[PDB]
Amino acid sequence: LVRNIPCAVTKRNNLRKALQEYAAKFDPCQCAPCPNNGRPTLSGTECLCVCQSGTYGENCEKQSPDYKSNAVDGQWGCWSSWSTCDATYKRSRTRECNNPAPQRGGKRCEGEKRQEEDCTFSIMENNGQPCINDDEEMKEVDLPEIEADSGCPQPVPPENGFIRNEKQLYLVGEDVEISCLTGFETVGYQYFRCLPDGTWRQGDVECQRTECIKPVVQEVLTITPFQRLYRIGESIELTCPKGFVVAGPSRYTCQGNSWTPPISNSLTCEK
Amino acid sequence: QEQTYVISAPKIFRVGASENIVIQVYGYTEAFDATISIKSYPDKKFSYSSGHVHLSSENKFQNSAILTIQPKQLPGGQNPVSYVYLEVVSKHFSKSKRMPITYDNGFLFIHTDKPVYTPDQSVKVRVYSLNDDLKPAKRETVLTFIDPEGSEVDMVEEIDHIGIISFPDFKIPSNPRYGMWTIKAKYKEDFSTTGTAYFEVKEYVLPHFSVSIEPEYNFIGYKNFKNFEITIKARYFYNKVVTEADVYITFGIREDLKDDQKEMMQTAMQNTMLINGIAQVTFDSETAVKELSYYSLEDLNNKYLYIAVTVIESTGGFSEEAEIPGIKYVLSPYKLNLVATPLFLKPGIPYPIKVQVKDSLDQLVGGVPVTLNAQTIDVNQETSDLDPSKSVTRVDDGVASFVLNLPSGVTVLEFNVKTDAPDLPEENQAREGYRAIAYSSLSQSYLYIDWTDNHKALLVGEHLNIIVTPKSPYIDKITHYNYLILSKGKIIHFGTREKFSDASYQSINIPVTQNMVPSSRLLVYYIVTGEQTAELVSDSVWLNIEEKCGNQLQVHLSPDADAYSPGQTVSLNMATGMDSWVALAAVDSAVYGVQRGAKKPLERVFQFLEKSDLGCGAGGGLNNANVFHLAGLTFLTNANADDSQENDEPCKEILYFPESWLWEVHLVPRRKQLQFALPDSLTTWEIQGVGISNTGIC
Amino acid sequence: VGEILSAVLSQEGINILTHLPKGSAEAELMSVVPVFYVFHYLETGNHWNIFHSDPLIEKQKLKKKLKEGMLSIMSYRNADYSYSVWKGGSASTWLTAFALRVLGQVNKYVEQNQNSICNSLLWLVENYQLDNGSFKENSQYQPIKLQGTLPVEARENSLYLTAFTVIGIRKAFDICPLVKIDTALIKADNFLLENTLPAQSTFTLAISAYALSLGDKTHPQFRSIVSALKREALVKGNPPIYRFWKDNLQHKDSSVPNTGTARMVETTAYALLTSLNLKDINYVNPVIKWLSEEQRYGGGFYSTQDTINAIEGLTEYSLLVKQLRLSMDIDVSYKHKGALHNYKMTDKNFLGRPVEVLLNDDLIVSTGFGSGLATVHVTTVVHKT
Amino acid sequence: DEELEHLRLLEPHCFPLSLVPTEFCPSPPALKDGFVQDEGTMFPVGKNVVYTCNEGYSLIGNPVARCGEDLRWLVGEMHCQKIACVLPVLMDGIQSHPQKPFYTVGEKVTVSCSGGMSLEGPSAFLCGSSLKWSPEMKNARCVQKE
Amino acid sequence: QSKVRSVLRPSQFGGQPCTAPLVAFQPCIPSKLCKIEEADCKNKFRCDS
Repeated sequence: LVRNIPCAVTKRNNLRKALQEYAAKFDPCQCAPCPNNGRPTLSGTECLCVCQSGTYGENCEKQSPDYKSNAVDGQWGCWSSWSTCDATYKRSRTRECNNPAPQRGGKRCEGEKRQEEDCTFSIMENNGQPCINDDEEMKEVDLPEIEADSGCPQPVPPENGFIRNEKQLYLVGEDVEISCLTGFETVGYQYFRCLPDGTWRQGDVECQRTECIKPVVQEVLTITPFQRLYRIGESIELTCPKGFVVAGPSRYTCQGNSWTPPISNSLTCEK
Repeated sequence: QEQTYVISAPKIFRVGASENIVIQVYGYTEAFDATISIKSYPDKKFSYSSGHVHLSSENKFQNSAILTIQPKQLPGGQNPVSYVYLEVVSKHFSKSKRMPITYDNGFLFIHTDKPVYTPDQSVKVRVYSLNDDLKPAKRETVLTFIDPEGSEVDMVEEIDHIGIISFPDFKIPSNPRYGMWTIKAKYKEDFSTTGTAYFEVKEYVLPHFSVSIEPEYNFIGYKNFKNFEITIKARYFYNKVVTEADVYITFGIREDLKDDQKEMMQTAMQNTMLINGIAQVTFDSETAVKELSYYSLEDLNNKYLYIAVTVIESTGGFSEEAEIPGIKYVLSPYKLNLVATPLFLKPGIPYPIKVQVKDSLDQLVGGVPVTLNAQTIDVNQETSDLDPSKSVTRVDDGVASFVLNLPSGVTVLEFNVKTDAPDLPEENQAREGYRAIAYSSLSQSYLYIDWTDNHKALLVGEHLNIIVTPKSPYIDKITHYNYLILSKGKIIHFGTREKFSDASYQSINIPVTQNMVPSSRLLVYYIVTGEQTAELVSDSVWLNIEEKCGNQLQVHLSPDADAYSPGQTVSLNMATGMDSWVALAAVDSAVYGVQRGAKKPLERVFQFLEKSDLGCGAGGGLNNANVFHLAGLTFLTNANADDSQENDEPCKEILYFPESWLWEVHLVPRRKQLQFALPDSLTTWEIQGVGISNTGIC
Repeated sequence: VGEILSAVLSQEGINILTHLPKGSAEAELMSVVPVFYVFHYLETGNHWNIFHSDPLIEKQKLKKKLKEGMLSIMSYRNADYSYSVWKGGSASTWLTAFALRVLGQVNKYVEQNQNSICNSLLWLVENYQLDNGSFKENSQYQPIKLQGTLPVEARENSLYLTAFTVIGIRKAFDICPLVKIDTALIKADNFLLENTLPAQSTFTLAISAYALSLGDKTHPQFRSIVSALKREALVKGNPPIYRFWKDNLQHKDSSVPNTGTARMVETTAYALLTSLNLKDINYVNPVIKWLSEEQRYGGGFYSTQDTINAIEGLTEYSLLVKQLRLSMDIDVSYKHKGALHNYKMTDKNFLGRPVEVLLNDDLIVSTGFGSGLATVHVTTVVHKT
Repeated sequence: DEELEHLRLLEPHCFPLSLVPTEFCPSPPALKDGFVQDEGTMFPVGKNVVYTCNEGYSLIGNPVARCGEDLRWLVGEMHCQKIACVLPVLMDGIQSHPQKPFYTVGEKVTVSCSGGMSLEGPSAFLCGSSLKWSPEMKNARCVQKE
Repeated sequence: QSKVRSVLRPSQFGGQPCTAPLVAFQPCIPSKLCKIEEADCKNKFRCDS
């Protein structure tokens, strides 16, 4: 029920922990068994017996003429302590169900004798619990800031460029450094100066092409991949070395403009 | 609840300041000690300061502790300490309250030898550096020049030995960006005060003559729209009129005081001859605009008349350009505001109201007629009205003063003030209205300061004489009332004022002291504990004090004339009330001519010292806690009050040919004479001395 | 560097030093593997310059336990330099790449016979590389959920395994750069770059992002995958105070550490590691703030993977923060003449006064190893006809 | 016995009070050309005191001392620097006429060079800070010729 | 700050009750500040409660 309050998740997990401990401390398992298979119950620090119908007196000590049954029902003993983590890092604990032992046809204990928990270990330094709520997730879809500081938004880099030091908002006079993707190299002034007006002072920089990346292909291969990057000038063989027949040209080479072949298509050989 | 206490403290502790904390206890008759301490928060573990104070009948159970949070004792590091515990302990009580602390001790004034520099000049700069007590801070200062790009350019730290920090000259970088450079000064270490100044780095020649454009007033309405007289005057900086010149006037319809398409009015571009240095002109908006543009009326132009003026000497090679950036075309020219008006009633005291009238592009309009009408609400909403009083604003102050005789039944007053502008309807003569609320005493146990609207500034060393009347059901029990005098954050004076046998009470007779000179705030309070319940009762008033310098440094040249002559050897005499440092700067008056209205560097420095006043408004308050809070105090009491409910928005109520030389700092041991040759410029040298001593800046 | 958001393991990392029994069923491996990571973390910082309290200062004994660990893991190496969950078990490529990762990470601190690394690498390449589906796993008959994750099974299981193996190889190929291992990295990186972008699962997206971040940090496909990941991110606050990644709603059940929280922590730590490799501190910071609040993922860690990856990420982040600390005496000198200026750049004095460079010389600017990051600008002003 | 201290610490007004301090430091240590600007006897444990220099001096370092629980004054490094300039920097033996060990801020030093020799330097300069002349007397030459 | 103890056995069958208090509390001065937040439940009407 700890569901719609400030810090609801924190207090909920605290109260789970709490209820564990509290059970452990005040479970009626630690009472002496009630007579006439009454149920012990532990209100605070006194055990009270709840009597079966046909048993009466303050602690069920005496029984009506019809309560001939002498069967002793096997109420649970207290859980043993958690065992040391096993070969699968599970701890387990067991309660014999001996308190009293079922006798003369008395019922066996209903709950499972044994419980198992994974050993799970807290390694971070503890500041104390944060206040955490069920509302505390939002995506990209969060609202923009007012940005009244008017510090510049992240600029659009040149094509084949990327922003080295991405930030959501740049203070006035921050350098944002453009850099070029693998095929490309910054020639010029790669830096934009965020002006107090929020204009960028677009730097005199362009990413020339120096390299060509190993091309995408329509096939599992139809290629020999000598390199990840092939210099401007070098060449490549799209090839189907056996059985399959070429359905496209073979030799291709890096011009700095672009790949001469089609990007969308390859030899489409039969493999 | 007979035994009660008030400990009164500045609303915020300044780090490194000495905070005078005053304790009053009521109903005790045995003497006892209390200790007042400042302890680290929340742990109370470190006692930053502690003061032991004896409360006894000759004290009259009133005493104070001088507590100081030394800056290096706070832990510092990544997090500043935002809070501290003020604690009191005695035989009879203990209480502790979380007090805010501020790392903001003292004042940095950046003095730049000129407002304007060409490139290749070095900007000589020095910082005057004052403690929260207005004493030489002796703190090293980090001084940061920001190019109008906003890029950090330079940082220089200089030891403060004197309260004057003569930084090295900052050579303008060999390719500056023109326009408004910024200088930021910060104390290097703990205190995080800031100073800021601006200088414009610009390609300029010193103008030869001060062309002055002096419109009759800064707005155009139905009166003026047909006819708007505007006066040109030009004087040389040696102050002799430009005996003849050709004046060129050009006009534009400027939509905003912004870089714009000015839509220049060739219909109105005009020539006149500067007869003996003056040329009266008038612009007719009708013929100008209708003849050139669609706009038939200022109903279409709630905008600005741009005007630019070229004066050419007509018999000489000099020419100077002057501008007004824009004169507001307006349907409704004026707005009211209150000045020094508490908006709090003192039932049975004449309620002074003061409205200033401001125009658009505000200046004090001086002579506008004003009428005030109000509704008076008595207890149980028993509503009534007052006849609409009229007053003309004071010509040299803009203030229409009013006084309303209020019956002692008034619970709230709400009053409206409107411009009886003869040339307008009310639909354009703007109008305003305000709520004024009574003190809301719970017991009806009121206290009033009978301050007779003495907004005229008080004179240092004169005796104050403020009548105070604790009108209360239990005046039988109110033996005495307490007063506190506040100046900046500090409780500078505190005391007690007996009930005479007649049940008159002593006036506040204390002399106004030199530590009060910017301003002061008087707060007056008593606890009366009638029946079994205490009420803290309090009032405060704003005290306007003369800006009398403590050292009163005065500077004059020994010879005197209409004019000295180029290169004339002259003696500068500096005479002072006390030993003082004095910093001298001569600049050519022309340099301000580079600009329109270039303010002298240390204009209104007392109006900057005033910003350490923690209170706001002219005094009064909604409630005892509100009275203390608006006075800039806070308190510990068991008398059924606390001001933790009193949080509010920030409060904005209003109440050789050198260009510069003589850039020198001297010890003037009460008198000193300089000798120097006046440079060859045929100009008025504005020579500014700034004194620094153990009594602050003059 | 800005805000150094500082987060650390507790001295309760004695829990990791003194870990759960070194038993059968790979419990030994779970015991010793984290010890390498914790040793690395302690190496990467003041922890063996100073402990204020509860010292883990006996780094000699810690190194002994470390090398006894490396022994115990090398025990798991089969005949032909595969690893197996058991001395006689089915050769597992997953386990082998895991071992290789470990050994590469630790070879910076304990020298170990690189020939075994070469042999196990070329085994993993030559026997189990296949096109599009690199490093396809040989049946181990079961996911050992205590050591592996539980991947997504229907699809991108192969993208998961390729990512894992590429990570391992990138951690170990540096100590045996045999050419065909580079060819295999080209193959696997290309397959990841092509297959990953329409990611089904944030977990896989994350891990493969990481793996590619070890590789071509600047490939356009990589940057696309990154730009995706960065949008799968979930946050709190108008400026994010916390940032993390979750998928399949494996978060509703975070009250106790479990496979769901384990997976969430895994995918977050991969995202974090990625970012770090991008050196994106502003991004990283709220992820370190999330990762350091145990409650947000159920308290402790669950399984090995989450734990190791979290320790790794805190290590890296520490490292990064150090590397960014500005301390850089920058020489500027003319080519044919004397020195011109010496900017003693420090975080106290990060600002270089504009220096006039009016002489006609070719102009050199240089610095030592120094520390941190600076940018030097020369403006040339000239009059053109 | 948990009552004996803890509630007396938390609510000291509720028990027989003992407000006058019992442990005192000695006098603050002396300062060269300065003094503790304070009541010279009242030194309870934990009291702060602050030093200041005599006229003509500036207190370098930390002015503040604290009476420790050891009854020793914890005090930082501090020194009274004189306000006056150090000597002009005589790199070329320049004949500074008004020679002094120290020169008041704003005091004008006048300087020349040996006859037949001629200062490449200003003949006069004013002290501005205790370690800084205006102009900056870092350097001036003498050997030049008229 | 709280303090706690445990029943080593409960009273029952009319035995002597656990007359002493089972949990104790003492005033203390915190070393740290609170980080709890207002509900601030967006659009939903915040009762005075």
